[PDB]
Amino acid sequence: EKTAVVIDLGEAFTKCGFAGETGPRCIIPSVIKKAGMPKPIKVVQYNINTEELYSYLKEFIHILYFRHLLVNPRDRRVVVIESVLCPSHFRETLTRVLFKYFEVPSVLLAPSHLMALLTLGINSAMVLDCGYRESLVLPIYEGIPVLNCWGALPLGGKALHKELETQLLEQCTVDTGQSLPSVMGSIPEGVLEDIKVRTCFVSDLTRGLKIQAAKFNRPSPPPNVDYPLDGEKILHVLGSIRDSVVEILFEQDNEEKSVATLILDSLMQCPIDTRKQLAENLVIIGGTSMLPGFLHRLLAEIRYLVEKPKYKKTLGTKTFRIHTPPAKANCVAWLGGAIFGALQDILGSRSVSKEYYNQTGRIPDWCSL
Amino acid sequence: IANQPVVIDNGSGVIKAGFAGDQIPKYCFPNYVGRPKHVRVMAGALEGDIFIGPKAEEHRGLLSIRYPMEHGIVKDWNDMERIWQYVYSKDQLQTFSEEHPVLLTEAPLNPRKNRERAAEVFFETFNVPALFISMQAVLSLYATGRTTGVVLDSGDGVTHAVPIYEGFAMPHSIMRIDIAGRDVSRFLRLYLRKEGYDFHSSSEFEIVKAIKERACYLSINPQKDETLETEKAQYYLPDGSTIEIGPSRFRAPELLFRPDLIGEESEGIHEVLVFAIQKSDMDLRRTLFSNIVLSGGSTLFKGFGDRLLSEVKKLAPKDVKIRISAPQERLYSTWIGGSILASLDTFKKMWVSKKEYEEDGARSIHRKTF
Amino acid sequence: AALVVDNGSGMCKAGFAGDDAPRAVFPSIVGRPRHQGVMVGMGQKDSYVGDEAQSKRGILTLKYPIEHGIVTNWDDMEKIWHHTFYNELRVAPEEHPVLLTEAPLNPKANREKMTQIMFETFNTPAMYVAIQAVLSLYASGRTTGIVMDSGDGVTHTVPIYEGYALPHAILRLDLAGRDLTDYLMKILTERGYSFTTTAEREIVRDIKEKLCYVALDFEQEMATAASSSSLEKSYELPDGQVITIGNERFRCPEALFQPSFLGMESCGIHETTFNSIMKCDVDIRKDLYANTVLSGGTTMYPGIADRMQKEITALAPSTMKIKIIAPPERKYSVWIGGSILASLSTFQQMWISKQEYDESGPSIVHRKCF
Ligand SMILES: Nc1ncnc2c1ncn2[C@@H]1O[C@H](COP(=O)(O)OP(=O)(O)OP(=O)(O)O)[C@@H](O)[C@H]1O
Ligand SMILES: Nc1ncnc2c1ncn2[C@@H]1O[C@H](COP(=O)(O)OP(=O)(O)O)[C@@H](O)[C@H]1O
Ligand SMILES: Nc1ncnc2c1ncn2[C@@H]1O[C@H](COP(=O)(O)OP(=O)(O)O)[C@@H](O)[C@H]1O
Repeated sequence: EKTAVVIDLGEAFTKCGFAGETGPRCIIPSVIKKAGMPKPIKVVQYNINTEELYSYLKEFIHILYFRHLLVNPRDRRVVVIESVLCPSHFRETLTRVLFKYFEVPSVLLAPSHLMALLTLGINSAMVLDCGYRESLVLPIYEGIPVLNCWGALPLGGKALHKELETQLLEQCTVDTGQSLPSVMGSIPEGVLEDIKVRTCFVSDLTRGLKIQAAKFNRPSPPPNVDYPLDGEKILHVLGSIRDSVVEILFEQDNEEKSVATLILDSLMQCPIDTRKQLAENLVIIGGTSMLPGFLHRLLAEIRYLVEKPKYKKTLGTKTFRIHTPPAKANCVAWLGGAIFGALQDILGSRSVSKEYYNQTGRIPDWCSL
Repeated sequence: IANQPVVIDNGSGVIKAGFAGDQIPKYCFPNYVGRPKHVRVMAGALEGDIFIGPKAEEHRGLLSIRYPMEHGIVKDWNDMERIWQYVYSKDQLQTFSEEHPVLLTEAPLNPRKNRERAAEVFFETFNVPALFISMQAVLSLYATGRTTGVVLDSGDGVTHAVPIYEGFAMPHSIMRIDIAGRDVSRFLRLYLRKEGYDFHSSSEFEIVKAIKERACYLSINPQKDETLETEKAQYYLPDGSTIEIGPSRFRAPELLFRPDLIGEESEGIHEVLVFAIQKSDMDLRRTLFSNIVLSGGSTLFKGFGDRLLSEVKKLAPKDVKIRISAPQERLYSTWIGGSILASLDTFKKMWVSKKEYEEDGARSIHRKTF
Repeated sequence: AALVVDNGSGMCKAGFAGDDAPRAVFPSIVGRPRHQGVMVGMGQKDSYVGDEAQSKRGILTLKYPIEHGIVTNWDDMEKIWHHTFYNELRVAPEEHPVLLTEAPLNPKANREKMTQIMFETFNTPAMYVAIQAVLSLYASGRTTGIVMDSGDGVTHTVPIYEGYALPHAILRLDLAGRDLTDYLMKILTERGYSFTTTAEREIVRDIKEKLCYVALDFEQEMATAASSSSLEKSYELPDGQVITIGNERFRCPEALFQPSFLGMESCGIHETTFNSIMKCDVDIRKDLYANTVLSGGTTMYPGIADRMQKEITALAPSTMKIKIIAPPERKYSVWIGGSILASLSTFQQMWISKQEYDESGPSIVHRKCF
């Protein structure tokens, strides 16, 4: 029996592979390959031209197949993993590509949070997706997502890159061969990603409080290492910015809207029965979730906001506990879609057939008719 | 002591005020408290951290807005004290709180704690000599000048039908759903994320409210607008950009008629009016269907009356005359009728003096107004 | 080898004949989930019935199929019967005769469609429909007395003297447990705890089943509850939230004795029993005042026999021996009586065979019901 190609997009890195395969075969970024392109334009973009996205998706999915899948898009099923709240135009463009240029047997625009829940095997939890563009919370109860309870914040990987760019541009101590600030008006994203993973890290809760005291009248941890850069443009990172980058990620700014506060907000809109079961089942997926100390500071921030006199009288004493998925947090949703794609029993009837799309054109989405 | 009575028409979205006899409330503004995003450490920015109305609308991208009233229930009493004080301040009335009579409005079935705390404020902080916490449906009947009628108001947080037949309010025929304008804006933002644009702030949410108030039509058949392609009427953002809204402008007001599509359990506006009439007596339904009084700001959608006529024709029995009376002053019918009621001479027995409130307290309020 | 199924408007007490306690005890509820465009995956059912819907109650919408003893949805009731037979008792209904319990003064369509379903859908060989009060009298070990049954959707009184019924002195009142649940829900909303959706109705009825008792002197108890506060007890929701209820405890079952709180314009249960006694013959009223039997789940309130005895004592003459019989097993009196009846040596001629339904049809139930 045929397999199922599980395609997962993303603004930063796309994930793809086969069905049943533990872990995807390749994780290629959302960049392109074209002549005369000094900076490869991302494939996953919104509020832009229609035909341009059609061509971008054609070439990207084409090179994705022919470079990391080694199979013709006609012999096996395709389960396109897309997170919920994705723009309808983007989904329609994906459907047009997969049914007008590749002609796959059946696509399946399955949600991300639901399959992330499928990885653990349990049927109900609270899923915090720390994606690239925005953060996303979607409570799932008995396999059904509580869609009216949602939460988004532009504090994903993009906000971390914006923070690192501005802050490193300020204390730009690029040695000669001593300061040399603003040598270049803008720095790329690859060096910024390397600074995030290899040098930046998540602080502690007490350390975060010390940073809060350091905001206005001291940064207690000072470790730093001079990050190199090609062309002998060696810069020097600071021992406090490696803390401040995560501090803006866990900042509130008198609006009570942090990454950890979003889970409590969605828990507040959830019904009374679902409360303790979502507290007893917490799942943290996403790419930003792979930072050292992120889960510890995250859980500490949750429990620190529990006794807050604004959310305590409705939540109170709860048993918060984070699950450990059998895959990496950056690629959990793909493994859920892989286990779902490896289920050839009802997927032939659950997914959208090719014949129905060619003779109908209507795409199923949570909208009337 | 006696002066001109003030009708402080509260509400979940637009707190309205003005003296009695006035046919237009000269001091209306959205009900919220403005505080800047970054916590102030010094001056040189939005000073005082307290913006309401015009000074609140002075800046949008530099404020964190906190609503004080949600679903007709006051969550932050301090914020409501500051908004009431803003009404008595140098920019809204420039009068004295301990001199003028004050009328007050409240949605039905509200908790007693709200009324008790509200009278504690209006009898301890602002020692008003006359306080009468009236309702929000009876006032619309006074504004329209009609005896019978089914008041279907729709503010920002509460939509409730109270069928009053010739001055007799039937309490067991009251249907009350906690869905209105604020939730319409929330699910409108949810649909806007499907369109492509995103909003993540309270002031940004008020920008979404402006998007809602400009273009949101209710077709009789939303599937017809779904099959066809809308022309995507643009909207010039207050920031300076433009947004092609699309189908979300009509998919969002479907909430008030089909809340089961999103995932919330309620009956809808059409079923609120229908079940409110069905809970009444058998001899009054024929007259209550022909006497429907609209109110509130959420009843200001293009094609609202037509779709409501179609849905009531679906639920009500055949050959029954229906008259959905839609006045022009729906956004101020509660305040206008409150002014008419407060201007009456029999209205003197309705309020409670300061000494009278000090006699018993909570029980004095609940006994004299009910 | 007979099956005794007690289908009320709330629980569905089912089990085998001859047994003391029934096997199946579950809330007769069906529920469809929140139909959204999103999917679920890895399987789930289409409509949860019984404890399935009771545990997964956080997202599904509770829809009772029986309203005031009237089966309002035959497909949902058919789902509950299929769940009962093939899942709670784990035995097909073709190998056994069944015994159903309907309320008195029940519209004939229910009594006939019930038989049509039990024969055409399940292919049962014999089915009998008995009045719940008669079975309560069987389980009470008496052949003389009046049964004041009170379910969640119906409440009736049936006087039976020396095994003979009085079909004209049978009263019926729709003021039962579900109306009490709605009243408690409204007053809990009045104290500041909004229990809006149907999923919250199970929590408010749990509050009713745990902390609600019948006050002896309602005015004295209400005055002391407004005076003191020791009567105010606490309770925990499924969440970590904790509430406190002061009046609600004793003011919740007060509607049973005072229907004016719900606008029913009727008589309380005590005077309903009194009128049901007065409609009998003057020579057999002593036995009815002595053998007054309470049954059903709505009579499980702590301290209710004292209220019934005091009210009837005030109504009945001074030379009468007012005696209230309230067994601790009155929550299953209908089922126990069904067990006794089904296991009798005489009842075999009282069935309705399959060929009898094949010949006559649905009209044989009225000539064979009672
Ligand atoms: N301890 C209790 N105190 C007060 N009310 C209770 C208690 N236990 C159960 N109830 C109420 O009694 C009702 C139970 O209904 P019941 O057991 O009478 O079944 P039913 O479906 O009404 O059928 P039937 O009337 O034939 O038994 C429920 O509405 C419940 O709220
Ligand atoms: N090994 C890693 N350690 C820490 N952060 C990582 C790691 N790998 C990726 N990331 C972060 O994850 C983000 C990618 O998230 P992604 O899954 O692409 O979001 P989306 O849900 O939009 O696809 C990047 O911005 C990067 O900063
Ligand atoms: N023209 C309009 N179009 C769409 N929505 C409106 C319009 N006018 C008002 N609204 C909505 O109705 C609300 C105002 O209703 P109102 O009766 O003033 O509420 P309240 O009684 O709580 O003050 C606003 O919050 C707004 O969301």
